[PDB]
This record gives sequence, C-alpha cells and structure tokens, in this order.
Amino acid sequence: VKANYIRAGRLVRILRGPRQNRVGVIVDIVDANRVLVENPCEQKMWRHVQNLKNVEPLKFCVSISRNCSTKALKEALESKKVLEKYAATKVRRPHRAKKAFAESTDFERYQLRVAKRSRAYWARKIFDENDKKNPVSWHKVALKKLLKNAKKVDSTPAAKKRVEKARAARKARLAAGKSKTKV
Amino acid sequence: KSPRLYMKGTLAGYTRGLHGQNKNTALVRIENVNTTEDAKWYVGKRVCYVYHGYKIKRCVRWSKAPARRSNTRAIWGRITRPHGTSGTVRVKFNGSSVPASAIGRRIRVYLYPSRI
Amino acid sequence: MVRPHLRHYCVVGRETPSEKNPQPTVYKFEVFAPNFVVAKSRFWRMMREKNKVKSTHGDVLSCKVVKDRKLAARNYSVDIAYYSQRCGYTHMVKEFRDVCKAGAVSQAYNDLASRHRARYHNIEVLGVKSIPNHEVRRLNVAQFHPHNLSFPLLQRRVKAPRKDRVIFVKKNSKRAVVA
Amino acid sequence: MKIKSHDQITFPEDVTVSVKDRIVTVKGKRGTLTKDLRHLQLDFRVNKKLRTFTAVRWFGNKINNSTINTALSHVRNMITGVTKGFRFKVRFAYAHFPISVTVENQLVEIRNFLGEKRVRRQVVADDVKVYRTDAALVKDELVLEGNDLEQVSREAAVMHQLCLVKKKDIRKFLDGIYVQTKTNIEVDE
Amino acid sequence: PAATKKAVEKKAKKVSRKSPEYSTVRKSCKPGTIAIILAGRFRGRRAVILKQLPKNGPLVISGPMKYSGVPIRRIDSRYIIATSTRVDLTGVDTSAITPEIFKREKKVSDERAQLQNAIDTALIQAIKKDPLGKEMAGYLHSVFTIKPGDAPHRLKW
Amino acid sequence: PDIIVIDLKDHVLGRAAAIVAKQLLLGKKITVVRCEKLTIAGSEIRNKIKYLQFLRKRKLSNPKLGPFHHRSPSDVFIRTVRSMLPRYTKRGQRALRQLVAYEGVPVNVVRTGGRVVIPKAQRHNCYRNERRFTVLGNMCKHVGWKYSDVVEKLEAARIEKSGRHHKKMEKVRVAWKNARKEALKKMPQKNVEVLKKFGL
RNA sequence: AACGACAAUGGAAGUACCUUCAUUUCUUUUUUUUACGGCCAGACCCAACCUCGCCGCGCAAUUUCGGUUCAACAUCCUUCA
RNA sequence: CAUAAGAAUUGAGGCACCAAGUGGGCCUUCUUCGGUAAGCGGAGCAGGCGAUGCGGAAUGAACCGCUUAGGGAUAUGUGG
RNA sequence: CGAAUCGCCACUUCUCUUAUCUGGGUGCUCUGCCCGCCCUUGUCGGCGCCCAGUACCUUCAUUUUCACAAGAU
Repeated sequence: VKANYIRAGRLVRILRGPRQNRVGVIVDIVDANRVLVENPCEQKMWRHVQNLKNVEPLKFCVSISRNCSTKALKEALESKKVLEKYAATKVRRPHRAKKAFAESTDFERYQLRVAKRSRAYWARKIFDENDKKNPVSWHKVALKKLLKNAKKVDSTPAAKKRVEKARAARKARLAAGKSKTKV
Repeated sequence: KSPRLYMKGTLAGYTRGLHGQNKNTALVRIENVNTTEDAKWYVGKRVCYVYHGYKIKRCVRWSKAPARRSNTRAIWGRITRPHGTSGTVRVKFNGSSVPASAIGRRIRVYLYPSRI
Repeated sequence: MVRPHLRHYCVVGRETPSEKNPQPTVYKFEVFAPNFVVAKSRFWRMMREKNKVKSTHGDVLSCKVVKDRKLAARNYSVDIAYYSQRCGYTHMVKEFRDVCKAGAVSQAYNDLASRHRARYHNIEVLGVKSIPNHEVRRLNVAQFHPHNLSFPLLQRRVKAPRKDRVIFVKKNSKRAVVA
Repeated sequence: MKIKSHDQITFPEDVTVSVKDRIVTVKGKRGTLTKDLRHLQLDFRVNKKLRTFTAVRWFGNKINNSTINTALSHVRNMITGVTKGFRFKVRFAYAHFPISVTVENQLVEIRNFLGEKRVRRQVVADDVKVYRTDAALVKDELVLEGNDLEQVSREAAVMHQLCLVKKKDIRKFLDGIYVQTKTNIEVDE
Repeated sequence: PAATKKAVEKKAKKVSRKSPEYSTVRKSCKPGTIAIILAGRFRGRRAVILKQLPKNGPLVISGPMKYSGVPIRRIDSRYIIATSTRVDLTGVDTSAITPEIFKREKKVSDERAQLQNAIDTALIQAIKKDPLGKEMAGYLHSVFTIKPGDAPHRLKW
Repeated sequence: PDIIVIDLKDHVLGRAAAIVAKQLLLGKKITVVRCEKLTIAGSEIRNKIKYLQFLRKRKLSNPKLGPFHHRSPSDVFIRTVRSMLPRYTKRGQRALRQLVAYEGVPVNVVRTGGRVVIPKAQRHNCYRNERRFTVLGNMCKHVGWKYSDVVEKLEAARIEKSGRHHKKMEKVRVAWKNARKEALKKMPQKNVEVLKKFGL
C-alpha cells in the first residue's frame, strides 16, 4: 500500500527547510531528490527548488502541465481549492497550533488544561454505566467484592449474627463518633 | 508541590582535545535543551550542585531559620558559552571544581539571576 | 539541483603589453571555477601552454561572473577531458538535464570523483550545452524525460535524535517506519 | 540510492493469489499454495482487482531487474501446482545389477544397488506422493507427484542425489535412479 | 523597539550621560506587570509589580494576597519573569513606600496591615477593570510551576 | 528520567550500543528487552566468523582468563556496550554497576507506560530498507545459546497476558473515549480561548 | 573513626576529613552575594558596497516532437531547442 | 642623486681582546655513488635530531603542528 | 529585610537531592484494520466506508464552570 505517487501538480509539504510548511506544488521534479515548486504566496513560496527529502506530498494531485507557469498555476490551483482541502486536513492541527502554543500565556494555558480536567472526573467515570462497566478498580472491585461480600452479607462468611454485632459496631463507631466530637 | 524550577542537567566533562583537557572548564548538557542557540540564553547562569555531605557534619555557621544545619552542601558556578548543536555548555566556577567526582552527576540549572 | 557549488566566471584577456605585439588579439571563456583566483589561473594556464604564454608577461582585462538563463531545466550535454591514471588525457561524454550548467559541472566533478575515481585538476571539463531535441541522449535523462513522468518512492530518514527535538529519549509513542 | 521500489505482483486468471504481504497465497483447483518472500518485494500495482496484476518495475539497479521475473515465474508456478499439479516420473536404471524400489507410501524404499549396499529410504514429504507403477509397461518406475513442483522436484533431485556412486570410474558408472519426466500431473484447467 | 528609529534623539547628539536623580529602570520593564517570582521566599508565585522603590533597586510586588497568597515585597527584576500582562496602577498610590518599611527590623506591623490593604484595593479595581487576574485562570491563582522540559527560552508567550 | 527500560526489537546493534554508551555515561539505569531482536548485519556466516574467531582465542596458559562468552543475546550487547564504554574506568565501572539489561523480558512492569525505544537505534531506520540483515537470536542460536527455545515459550505467554490486559483496556478506553464531549466549548472567550483550536 | 580491581608510591585538580595556621569581626565595623559613571570590551536589530553589462522577458518566428487518450487528434509546443 | 622611467631592508655599524667547550654522530625532503638487496653501505645540497619540550599522527628521537618566562582571558595550529 | 541547597518530595518515597506512569502485538504497505470501492482501472484518479489515531494520564471535587482565605514577622 504504497501510494501517494508524485504526480506533477502534487501538493508537497515543506518538511524541514526554513521554508517548511509553506506550500507549493510540483512544477518540475528536478530529478532524484529535487523539485521545482511554485505557489501564490506572496512571500514564500515563490518558485522554489526544493529537496525531496524535505518534502511530503499531500495527496492533493491536480492536473496541470509538467513544467509550468505561475500564472496558469496560480489560477488553476486556486481553482483547485486544494489548499483549503489540505487546510481541512487534520494532520494540520497541532502544528499550526504549535506556532500558536509558543505564543500563548498562562491563563490560556491553564484553561486549556482545565478543559480536560473538567472532563476528566466528569464524563467517563462519571457515570453510571461505564463505572458499572470496567469499572474503576475500586468500583469494579466494590461491585465484585460485593459479590464476594455477598459473602458476608449474603453468605458464607459472616453477617447473620456478627453483622448484627456489626450493627452494634456501627453504632459503636457512631457511639465513639458522637462521643469523640463531643470530647 | 514545590520549587522544581531548574533543569536537571548533568555535568559531563572538562574541555578537551587529546593531551590537554581543561579541568578549569567543565561541560553540562542541560536536559531538554541540546540546542545551542537556545543554550545561548542560559549563558552565565549560575548552576548548582547540591550534594549531601556524607561526612562530618559541618555547617559551621547558622543562617537558616537560623542554625541552618545540614550536612548537605551545595556548589554554585556560572556557564560560559554553549557549543555543539546538541547544546554542550561550558561552565566555570568562581572557585575551582565542584568536587572531584561530581562529574557525571546530575546538576541543576537555574534560569536566573533573571534577564527578562 | 542548486547547491550552487562551483562559480562561473567569464574571463576576457589579452597578450602582450609590448608593442612587439602592437595590438593583441583577445581571448574569452566562460569557465567554471570556484573563484576568480582560480579562474584567472586557469585562463592563463592554457595560455601558458596551449598558447605558450606566461601570465606574468601578459594581461587579463577582465574576469566577470556569468549567469544562467532562468528558472527551469534545459538539457545539458557534457564533454570531458581527464588526464589522470598516469595516462593522461582521456575524453568522455556525459549527459545532464537541469536548470544550471554550474550544477552540472559540479556534479560531474563529484561524479568523476566517485565514479571514475578522479581528481579535479586533472579534468578539464570541455563543455556543457542545452540539448534541444526530444533527445537529449543518455538513458537516465531520457528515463526521466517522460511527459507524465511521475513516481512512487519510499523508505528513509529525517534526523532521529536532534536539537530541533530531540536526542536519545525517543520514542514517546510507538514504531513502524512512518509514511 | 536509485529507485527500484517495493511492492508486489503479476497475474493471469483463474486462480486466486494473495496480492498481500511478502506472501502470495495462491488458490485454485488443486487447492491453495502460498509463499512468503523475503526482500522480494518490488513495484506492484494492480491493474484489475481481479483481473490484472503486474509488477514490472520503474527504475532501480541492475541486480534488481532480474528478480522481478524470477519472482513472477515462481508464483506462476505456485499457480501451476494449484492448477495442474506436478508429476514426476523416475525410472531405476541398471544393467549389471538389477535394482528395486518400492514405496511404503509414507516413505520410499530403495533396494538393490550393486547388489545393494545400504537401503536408500526417503520419507515421503508432504505432497510429493510416490507411486511405483508397473503395468502399462510402467517400468522400474517411480512416480512422484503432487502440487508443488519444487517440492516434488526437490525430493526428486534429492533422489538423483540419493543414487550417487563413487570410486572406480564414471566411464563404467551409470546405473542409478534417474529422472525420467518432470511434468504436471496433467493438463488440467 | 519599536519601528523606525535612532530613537528618542534630538538633532544634537548620539552620545552620553544617563540617570541623574531619577531612577534608572530594569532595562526591559514597565510597571503594572504580572510577575512570577522566581526564587527565595515566594518562588513560583503570581504577583503584580507596582513600582521600583525610590532608588535603583526593587519592585514592589503584590498579588493581592487572596489571589495568590502574595505578600507584597521588594524584589529584583532579575528574580522575576515579567508577564506580557499589564495594568495601570494609576489609582494605586504606592506613594509612601520606602524601604525602611521593608527592613525586617521594620516589618505584624500595623503599617503593613494598612498599607498592603490599601494597595491591594487599588490593584483590585484595576484588576477588575480588566478581568482574569482573577476570575478563573487566575491569572494569579495557579498551582503548577514548571513542568519538566520546554524551558523559558523556549517559552515565547 | 528514572528506572529506565528500552525495547530492543529491531535495533541497530552498534548504534544502539553507542547510544546507550553515552547514556550510561551521562549516568542512568536503563534496561533492555527484545534483545533477541537486536540485530546483526547481513549473514549468519559473517556473524559467526566473527564470533567464532572471538570465541576461538585463548589466554594460552590459562585460557580461562581472556574473554568469556555468556552467550546470551543480552550479554553480547551489553558487553559491547562495555566495549564502547571505557572499562577500566573506575567511573565507567560504577557506571556499569548502574546499568541493567535482562535478556527477554520479566513482565509485570509494562502496563501504563513502557513505549520506549531510542532514536537512531531503529534498525530499519538505520539500515537500508533493502539491504540484507541477520537477527541476534539467530546468532546466539548459532553459537547455541541455551534458552532460545524457552524464551520463545516465555514470549508467547507474555504476549498473551499482555493481550488480556490489552482487551481489558480496550474496553475501558472506550469509556475513556467517552470522556466529555458535552459542556466543553464553554471554555471561555475573553483574553482569547481557542481551546477549540488548541486541544479540543 | 584513615583506606583498598590490583602496580606501587606519582602530577594535577577538587572535595571530604583534619590534628591544622594565621587573619579579621557587625546594636554606625566584617562576609557572601546584587548593584554601579564614565568606563573600560566582547554579541543582537534593522540600512547599504556603487555599477556598465547581460540575463531575461515579452512577442513573434523557424526548426523542434512530447504530457493528455485505450492511442490518434485537439493540445506545431510538454519543452527542451 | 627624479624618471620622464625600475628595490626592499637596514631594532646599529665599524672594529677587537681573549679564553672554552667540542673533533664517534645520528635522522630527513632533495641529488647521488656501491651492491640484488638491505631499517645496508657510501657521498652532495638543505633541514633536523642530537642538545625541547608543548600540540597533533591509538604507538613512535628526527613524521604533522608548533617551540617554550609565569599566569590569566580569548582565538586559532595540526588534528578532530 | 531585595539572591543565598530551605525547609518539599522524602530512616514506610527511592535506582537514586523533586510529573503520574498515557502501557500489550505488527509491517513499511497505509494518518483509524483503516477499510472498502469505484473509476480510460493507473504510476492512478475519484468516491465511498468506519470510529479508530486525532501518540499521549499532570490528581479540589477544581481549574466545562463562578470563585475564595491566607502569607509579608
């Protein structure tokens, strides 16, 4: 499954040159590892020639003549709207975001983090089904343990007399509870 | 929750070519850096190696809440210039070496006295 | 290409100041030399041999850098003379299509170095020319001449450790080759 | 580095093939026969989903180009076994000394050589099947057959090597049990 | 910084002479910033710079306290990283601060008690005059200081 | 970083060594597993000759004291690392004293993390993805190396439980997926929340 | 309360321990660390070192056959020329 | 002392008194003799070593770099 | 007081003088098995499918989310 074929009029990603991540399209392949590339971006990418090591094809392949003009290019590739289509590609997120991340500030950050915190304790565990599902070890276990504590309660250790004593004990906790807070 | 605002780094070595090493100048590679320009920022800054003293318990002095005490002792020095793309930095002390085996040991890189 | 390695200068020179040559008669090359210091050396040198004339007697008027057409590939033919192998001048004809003649000279020289083992002095690159027909000779240039030439390609690099993030400590996540 | 590239597979018709991984899984009349190939991956591109598969390369090196063929052919032959199978005929051949071979089935027993010396035995590996056949003037004859020539063959070649002799001249040596027809089980579709 | 310049020049000089009887400031700051105190007594904590005391020396900082836990304080710039956040302290007075107050031989004091409070107030409206020094995100509230990794010279903001 | 454990499945031997060498040097107890999938170049023949020749030497009087050949896949590597380390350094030794490697993989310990491999040490990444190569176990088999069979067994087990675990996670992780959603775009707006473009 | 992969004592270096010397000392005195004209160096940020001249570009033009298509034609131009 | 046309230098020159220590060398670019040869012998030139260390050549009298007050700070050398 | 191992983590914290752990498998041939497909069926181009990747957990209960007491001694 080897497949994003270079095909003149393919949209390639600038991967580590300074000129990384501008965009442009194949206007030639100058052979082995080099390209001739072009864009409408006013300042980078002009017509550049760039190393193939450095590029990633973006799976927008258009038709256009191999070896070609800006002017033709500018418009058909504008017409192709693939920039936009590429723009919508997900890959894109973090890195356009990266540039952003550099330049945030704290508060923003805190929120940003906080977003997940908000969710965290609040929408998975929380509740009641999936925490009746895995659940969390304590839940899972408390439930399971509860079957193994059908064992006391229900069953073959425990709880027909001694839990009555537990009832005595339970109050006993409260007898001390009451007492202890009363000093 | 805490301080923790210096980067652990490790004091790597003295400067060197072959017969001719520089005990006077030591190298730290500062965690997450290895990025010399970036390191350029770090320059001068005073680094600390805190050790615990093992031996005889000193803290002659009181400072600290006062009667400072410890047997943990700690060394400061300052960085001189980075090198290597991988951010070696060279570091100097106002004194001379940071023990004599504190090399290889992990060390702390403060971010100030501040230049912001 | 264009790692623009090598430079191109045109030298224009003249024979004798002496009225013993009243009226010297003038020489041109555009020559690929990496600097003019050389360039003029070379210029002179064929003059010292081919033309037998010592530099120290005669006079270069000019040595001036010479620029390629434009932005795109033209098909170059290259013609070569190399002297080595302790067996002197020998010729070769080779073929490059690119946007720069310079890159071609350049590329030859490595190519010879790698490829015939050679060393630079020992070559005199005769000529580079844009080839007009659909030929363009050589199989490799012809190979990639195709209208609708296009490709698949895979399995290599990007620097794995690094200062642009990040040495030994990697990977935070999981592996394959990646593409 | 100079582009060969790597990839997968060529095709014919009535037999299914893997098309995926290093491994071709060929399925037809006689079952399914499958092989896993090492570095043998090479410019595939499917031309029909069911109907056309090729792998006939773009660029690369000299050495590369050979392989491409060698690869098809062998898998083609994967198809062959799966379709028309393999049938090897061998005949024991001897003049001064009579020579006898039977087939245990699970194994092949070889007697007599030169009065017999050791008993040559070959366990019948899978799907090389062995018949001593004799009526129809079937004659000092073993028949190895099954749907993997390479195996049917390997076992076979092995046999020719099982009937080796040394010391005291090939100019008087001949006798042994030799390959007499390496074929398909039949013509088949 | 910033734009077009040789600035603030006036058709007579490159050239010489610094601060006579006005403080020189930290060669990068402007008051009313949010600072994060780097070391000593309150390392990692979010406070606000008011001003640097009379002489060349030290910013008065306050969070105000309830946001942060900030006691107001003399600090050096070269012990803070200075946010991009800034407010006017126009209503804040900060007029009386004199360092004798800050001598611990002169530090709880009623003076302290009043002055911080006064101050705090002043900050507070200003802060309220532009939200989220407190609100949420603080700014000032946080807990978390520096995660292992992406150190300040990489922290552009 | 603490308590480190690296996974040597398909890692270029020398490079990995070296790399680690610096690591150890810079000081840290690190651990290798999938050691059997550490790799050696090209051919077993080639790998043998080298080992054989290595094995072959003696300390003639007392051959028992020249080099010993713990033929574990681990032991090979590590020793290499010693080689790439300066042994006789008293420091390196202590360094050595830090260092940990187990052949294979003693299990319980990989389960919320352990995703860890090391840069250049990725053998395909290092090796031309079309050059021939040979695998460590294969070598150690070639020189015998006892546990291989066993190791296999052990491996299969390891995978299973890991799978078991894995399925279990698989279940939760959907719940975990299910993590909100809901009210979560009511992230702010004043002083520029784009948490929507940021992490959301 | 000194230590030991194993040369041995050795340099150099610093720490530890030290039995250690000598010196100086704070409610207006010392001490480590900040900080500071003009200085007194080193590094960042933008400007420009000009210029005759091609180069080209454009146009047309010839030669000049290539990508589209299943191929030919369109599309004598993909373009090199 | 111009040309109208063709030095540079010149951290002095002049000049001298008188006594030592040395006379086995060895190494090298270059030239070259003897002999097959020889890390051999045997000369010619320059340079070394010797009689110096430092820095380089995993190892080296003579190879590379470079010579040295004592330091300090910086940058290079050969070499990486 | 205007830095100063600082007071934490921690003789029950230790592979180490200061993020938990985000966990299992595999190939280059896949950014989700991804997938599937279609299509002048090619180098493909197009379309589709799915949730799955879209590495990745940082602990008040928050801090989706108001908010609040308390440093300075």
